[PDB]
Parts: sequence; C-alpha cells; structure tokens
Amino acid sequence: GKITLYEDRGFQGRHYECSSDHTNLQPYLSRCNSARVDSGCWMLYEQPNYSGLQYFLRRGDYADHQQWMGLSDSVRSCRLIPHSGSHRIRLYEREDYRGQMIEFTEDCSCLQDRFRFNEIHSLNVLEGSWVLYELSNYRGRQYLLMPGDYRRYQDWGATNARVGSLRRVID
Repeated sequence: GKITLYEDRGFQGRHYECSSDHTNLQPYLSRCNSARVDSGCWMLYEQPNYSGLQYFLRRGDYADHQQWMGLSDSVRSCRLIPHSGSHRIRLYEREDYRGQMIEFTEDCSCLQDRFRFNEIHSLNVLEGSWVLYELSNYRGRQYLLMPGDYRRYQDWGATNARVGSLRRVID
C-alpha cells in the first residue's frame, strides 16, 4: 500500500509518504488535512499508538479531513490494513462469548436486523479485517477489527459497546 498525507487542505503544505504502519507521525507531520491513497486500505488515528478516534480510508483522493469523516485535522498514527481474501466474524450478545451469537460474512448497514441488539459485548474475527460503526449506515465512531479474539468492547478501543453497522475491509 501507499499513502501520502498532507498538513494543509487540497494537497498542500508539508507531506509524508507511508508504505507501512506508523506509530507516531508527529516527527513528520504536525497535522493532516488531505490525503492521497494511491493503493491499499488504510486506517488513520487521532492519537499516536493507534488510539483516539479512528478513520477508514480506501483508494482515492481526500482534499479535506471531512472527506474521511474526520472530526479534526489530527492524524498521529496510521495503519496499512492487511489484505484479506475472505471475511468471517461472530458477534455476541454478552462478553466472554456468551448469549446470542450471530455470524456475518457480508456487510450489514443495519446490524439490528439480524443481530437484534444495540450493543456487541464480545466478538471473534475469524477471517479478514472489519470496520465497526457506532451508528447505522456506516456513521459515528469507527473501530478497526483484525483477526483474533475480542472478549469485551474495550479490546477494540471503544468507550462503549454501541454498534449499528459493520463493513468488510476490501482492497
């Protein structure tokens, strides 16, 4: 993957080019208001060490930070999401993989259709990376998911367990 991040809008100011994960962009970029994603699917973070608010970007040009649905021009770490050729996730009613479980292999704009709860308290990502969204139709806070066990909502860096929609990461 390849992404060039810029300090000012419309692809201006000091820029920095990534081809892999970066834990701290503050040495290279003091802010970020535009981005050209040449290839790969990326996940930008408000704070260093993949913390704070998360934003998902795919191939194409972002002239302003609102284009990746950014709440600010703060981007202080970024992750090249690993390609995956299939996706499979299991969501659970309660933590420790208890209660109602539902399995997904496709995207869902309204999670409350099939998984008839307003919160996910644990989940298992069996294949691929996903983006959880706080609200329906891919809005609100985003949480990047990768293969592995998540026994509670804090494991995916969320303040609460609220989830309305989920997408597969495809590149």
